[PDB]
Amino acid sequence: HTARLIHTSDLDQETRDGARRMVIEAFRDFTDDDWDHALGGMHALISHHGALIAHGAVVQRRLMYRGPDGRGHALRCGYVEAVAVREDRRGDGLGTAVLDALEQVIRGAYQIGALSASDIARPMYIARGWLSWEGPTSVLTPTEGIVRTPEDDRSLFVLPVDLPDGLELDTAREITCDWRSGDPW
Amino acid sequence: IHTARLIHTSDLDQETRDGARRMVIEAFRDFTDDFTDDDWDHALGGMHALISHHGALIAHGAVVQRRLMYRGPDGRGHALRCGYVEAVAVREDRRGDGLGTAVLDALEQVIRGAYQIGALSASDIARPMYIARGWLSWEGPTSVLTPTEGIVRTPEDDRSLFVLPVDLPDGLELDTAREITCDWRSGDPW
Ligand SMILES: CC(C)(COP(=O)(O)OP(=O)(O)OC[C@H]1O[C@@H](n2cnc3c(N)ncnc32)[C@H](O)[C@@H]1OP(=O)(O)O)[C@@H](O)C(=O)NCCC(=O)NCCS
Ligand SMILES: CC(C)(COP(=O)(O)OP(=O)(O)OC[C@H]1O[C@@H](n2cnc3c(N)ncnc32)[C@H](O)[C@@H]1OP(=O)(O)O)[C@@H](O)C(=O)NCCC(=O)NCCS
Ligand SMILES: CN[C@@H]1[C@@H](O)[C@@H](O[C@@H]2[C@@H](O)[C@H](O[C@H]3OC(CN)=CC[C@H]3N)[C@@H](N)C[C@H]2N)OC[C@]1(C)O
Ligand SMILES: CN[C@@H]1[C@@H](O)[C@@H](O[C@@H]2[C@@H](O)[C@H](O[C@H]3OC(CN)=CC[C@H]3N)[C@@H](N)C[C@H]2N)OC[C@]1(C)O
Repeated sequence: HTARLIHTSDLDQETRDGARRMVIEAFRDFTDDDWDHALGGMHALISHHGALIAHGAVVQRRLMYRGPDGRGHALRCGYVEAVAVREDRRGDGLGTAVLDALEQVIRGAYQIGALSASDIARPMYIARGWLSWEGPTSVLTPTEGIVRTPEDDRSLFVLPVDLPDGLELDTAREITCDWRSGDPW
Repeated sequence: IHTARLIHTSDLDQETRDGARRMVIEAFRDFTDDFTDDDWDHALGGMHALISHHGALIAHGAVVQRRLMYRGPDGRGHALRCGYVEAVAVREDRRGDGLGTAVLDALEQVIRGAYQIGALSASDIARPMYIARGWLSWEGPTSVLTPTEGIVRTPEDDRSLFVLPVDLPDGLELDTAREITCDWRSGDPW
């Protein structure tokens, strides 16, 4: 099982519609906004006989972290969205293949990987070496400043790959994402 | 005719990345480079357009994903998915022969295929080229969404921005006289 990696702009609209239908069904809670969040980066795709059986995406965002010394960091983040395997093909390494391709993008292009894991996905990320975030989560809003996202506490994983020299993340500290509509994480 | 290759940052060999950075720095040339380490860093994370000829990188550009914050004339805020154009450059001795056009042709294919809006901050030099390709001059005040103050004006970026509205949400009126705000990053916000 190997995933193809393709930019959103190189994806035909029928394959985009097909990936979106496969992802909605795999979550059936996956909304229009959740799909919009998966656009603009690299998709990992696995098909069988022109049926999409696995998908994931990694999109560029800024993750804001303030160290104990008070210095702010706006990290180039590869954010993992719309990871899904068709129900009948689960427990066969398709998830592993999707994440191998998305982590290739994260390690090659970003300072840090981040995602907000569904309950069923948690064991996957733990086994791949992703760090659980235990500190409080927030979003930088345009009109209210930093606003706590308590519904997202205890859901975050990070993959520090190329942090600025001398920066080590304390996972008990606050972490902030950039503003978007729908679920910020 | 040269056609630019589109390559994600993650697919570039470190030797190719170092070469592209050195080519772009030289293209923008004091001992203080106009094109800085932060400017190169801003070009990372998205799709590069590369033109190579006989072992020389002769042209580069990149488009990276950002959020562009815009409040419409009805009071409603939008966080648009933006293809932001960085590090566009042609080696000096190859300028005026359509390489810059070929780079922007490739980057615009990315923007139109993946984003709601394109945006860039142009050298006063390059304003005619963007106007001719159908980019719109931003006339209103520019700002940056900071994590410690709120939206902070960026007056050094005023009358530098161009946008390419490719796929705005239904009923969004884009008025270029209004404020526009970028997401926060170190170095030049625009
Ligand atoms: C999450 C999901 C994509 C995983 O797909 P999958 O095909 O079941 O996953 P895989 O078989 O590739 O297994 C992924 C890895 O997790 C491991 N794993 C799975 N369940 C595990 C568990 N309970 N404990 C430890 N490891 C576990 C597997 O061993 C595998 O690692 P390995 O290849 O090293 O053995 C799938 O359950 C799904 O689509 N769910 C619905 C949509 C969803 O919630 N997605 C959220 C994405 S964050
Ligand atoms: C700006 C730059 C990328 C243009 O690339 P180029 O290959 O020289 O330009 P092209 O030949 O593709 O011409 C595209 C347009 O640029 C303009 N232009 C800019 N410099 C030009 C030059 N030296 N000769 C001819 N046209 C030039 C022309 O208006 C042209 O439109 P036209 O072909 O319809 O006449 C390039 O000259 C450069 O690297 N300069 C450094 C500044 C910079 O990097 N800006 C990037 C975005 S702000
Ligand atoms: C309360 N604790 C948590 C609970 O809130 C929830 O976390 C959500 C998480 O899945 C969401 O992301 C996944 O789901 C979808 C579809 N919605 C799209 C992308 C997927 N990566 C994220 N966008 C928002 C999180 N809040 O599940 C895990 C949890 C531990 O139970
Ligand atoms: C106030 N006057 C303005 C003046 O500040 C300047 O704008 C700058 C613009 O070039 C910069 O982008 C270019 O340069 C570099 C290297 N630095 C990288 C990518 C290039 N697209 C942008 N990052 C910041 C802008 N402030 O030129 C236009 C102007 C109107 O004259």
